[PDB]
Amino acid sequence: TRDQNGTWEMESNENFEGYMKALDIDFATRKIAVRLTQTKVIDQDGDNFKTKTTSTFRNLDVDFTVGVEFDEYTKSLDNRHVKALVTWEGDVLVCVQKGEKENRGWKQWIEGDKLYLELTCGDQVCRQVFKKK
Amino acid sequence: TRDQNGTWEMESNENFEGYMKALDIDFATRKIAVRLTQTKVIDQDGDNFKTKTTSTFRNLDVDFTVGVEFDEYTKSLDNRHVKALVTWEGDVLVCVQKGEKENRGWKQWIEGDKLYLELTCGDQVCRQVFKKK
Repeated sequence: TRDQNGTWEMESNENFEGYMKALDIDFATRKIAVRLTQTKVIDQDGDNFKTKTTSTFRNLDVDFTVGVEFDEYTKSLDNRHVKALVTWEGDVLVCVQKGEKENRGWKQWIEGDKLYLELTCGDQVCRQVFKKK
Repeated sequence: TRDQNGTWEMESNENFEGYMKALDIDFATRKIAVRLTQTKVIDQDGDNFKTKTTSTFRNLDVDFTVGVEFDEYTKSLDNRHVKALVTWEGDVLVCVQKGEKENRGWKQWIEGDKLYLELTCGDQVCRQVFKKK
């Protein structure tokens, strides 16, 4: 069939490394791209094609119980070991990540239809906002 | 509310760069990570949390008509200009990407519930397989 319409989820990707190297893509980018999975959306009308591609990586799950300190290896970021403790301050979920970095942690809370997450390390604050789907 | 259950899609991410730099994450990784959007799935039962996070990047759309040569800037890969021509060979969609690289192109076809995509550059072949969702 010539009908390639649909939403297509990558199951297999062989020698993406060699292909990217042949295209002179830098080592650091190749290290990251080989870990990604793609979803390809094809909208086809006769010989007219529109394709949309998204690349995704799944991070390690983070599971915890409030009030119970746990070991965290921060593989999605700097790959360090921290001892994390999550507590409630009112309706704000507060985490302290004890380790090499000073003032490392995060705070997470709900307002309206949105989730707020503030990440801290040293004097740096990152603010993320998520909408409920 | 302390109930943070749900699927949460990132709408905003401020100073992720400064945070990552504070964590000593390498330049090349930071260049990539600032472009990503996250989906956070929270499964919460009392003070028991399970969180799953996925990071995604959306690539540029690729639109074309079979038989009509078009200009392609390969932003998702090596950022080169090629003149791409897609033709049918039977039910196989064949693209030649004319430019600096020799033997650059791809072939795409359906078999059963799967889409096959073979990418070539020089002597390198990458084979991807997708399942229909």
